[PDB]
Amino acid sequence: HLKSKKGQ
Amino acid sequence: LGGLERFCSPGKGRGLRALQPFQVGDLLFSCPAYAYVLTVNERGNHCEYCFTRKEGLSKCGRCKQAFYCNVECQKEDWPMHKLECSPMVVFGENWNPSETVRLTARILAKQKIHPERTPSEKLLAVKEFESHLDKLDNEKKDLIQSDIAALHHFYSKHLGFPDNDSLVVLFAQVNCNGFTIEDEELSHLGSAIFPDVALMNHSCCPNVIVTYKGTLAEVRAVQEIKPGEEVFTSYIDLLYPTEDRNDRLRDSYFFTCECQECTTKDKDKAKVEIRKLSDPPKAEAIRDMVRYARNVIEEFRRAKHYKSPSELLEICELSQEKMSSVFEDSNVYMLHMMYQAMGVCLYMQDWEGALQYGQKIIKPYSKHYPLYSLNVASMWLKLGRLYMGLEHKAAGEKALKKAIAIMEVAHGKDHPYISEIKQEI
Ligand SMILES: Nc1ncnc2c1ncn2[C@@H]1O[C@H](CSCC[C@H](N)C(=O)O)[C@@H](O)[C@H]1O
Ligand SMILES: [Zn+2]
Ligand SMILES: [Zn+2]
Ligand SMILES: [Zn+2]
Repeated sequence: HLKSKKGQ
Repeated sequence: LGGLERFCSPGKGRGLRALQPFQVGDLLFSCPAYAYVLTVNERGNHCEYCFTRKEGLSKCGRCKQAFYCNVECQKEDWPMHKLECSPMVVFGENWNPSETVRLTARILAKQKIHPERTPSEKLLAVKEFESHLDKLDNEKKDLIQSDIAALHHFYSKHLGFPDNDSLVVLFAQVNCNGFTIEDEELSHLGSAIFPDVALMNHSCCPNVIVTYKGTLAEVRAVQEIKPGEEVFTSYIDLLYPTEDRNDRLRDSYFFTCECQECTTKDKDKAKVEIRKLSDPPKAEAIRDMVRYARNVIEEFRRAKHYKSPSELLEICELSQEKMSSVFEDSNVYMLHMMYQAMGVCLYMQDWEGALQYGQKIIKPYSKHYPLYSLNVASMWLKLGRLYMGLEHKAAGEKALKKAIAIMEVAHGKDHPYISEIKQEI
């Protein structure tokens, strides 16, 4: 998905 | 953006490079959100126009599902909200457009109102976004068509839509360039298009970090940057091994990263730490447990949406004990399940179980993540707010200062967040 630092 | 310029980066397409030096902490530039959308599960807790978190938000009198700081934020957001205000009343509890569709909708509405260059597109325009249309396979085109159908399904009564082939391109552009807005605890607040921020290429040892001031993206140096040097942000969570990172990067972004962390594989050994047994797993047995861990990670992700908290804890605990026979506690796949178990405990309001997990996570997190990581900062901040809620003040303030110290660099010394955390101290 979209750019992120987390999203486990 | 005066001391910065776009250029052609060899093997990377376009990119952003510094024309002047930047020290750690320095703001490179800020970018206003071209389009943005608050996530559904954050409705009622955040203003939909400026993302200001406050209490006492005014409900949209017609839909009763949009919330605003006031009438000004209501009226200023109306052009974007009118794509949804009536469909939410009409469709009822069957208005279920994915966050991508919601964001894409606002993009098109913005092109109608403001067709000329915006303050968001000083160096890169939305129309100029990379799409990777040529790389798209069946499944990706299939997911795009499902998004296009849902766009006309819920939005036809409101927005001017271009041909199918332009929407394929736009949706592809969104996936390639889009950003998730995260809060201080790195919880999902929403999705946005930041055109000028999207110019930056990716690295697993980035020299900048993107933070948010409402709907305004801010870019700050986390490494010293020199004139002529390219500016790299990071697109993904940097906790994971090189294979994991690049599988995600090839999948979503159609590239293999070749940064120093990806070349040396420096941190992989510690990231996939094996225990010191007299009967240690074979290379095949290690391969099998790693293959299992990545499958469990994906399953838990989809399981999160529907399974009960106690069921979600169970799989976290089952995964851990199985892996703990070969993996160390500082192993990244152990850390993943520990983090997810911590989150479930927080929803369960098991504050004691949550704190327990956080304590196991923090030290390995500092090791695996780079310096000035907001992944580490938010873990400290989670730990801090847990100590403080349980009346343990020495441990709480110490952890919260650890958070502030990183957030000053990443967010800027006087970001609304830091004064929010200082009040807690
Ligand atoms: N480390 C890296 N190595 C190679 N290509 C990269 C990269 N980081 C980003 N990219 C490229 O940039 C895309 C994200 S959008 C970033 C701007 C892009 N270079 C452009 O010209 O529009 C990716 O899909 C990939 O094509
Ligand atoms: Zn507001
Ligand atoms: Zn409404
Ligand atoms: Zn890399």
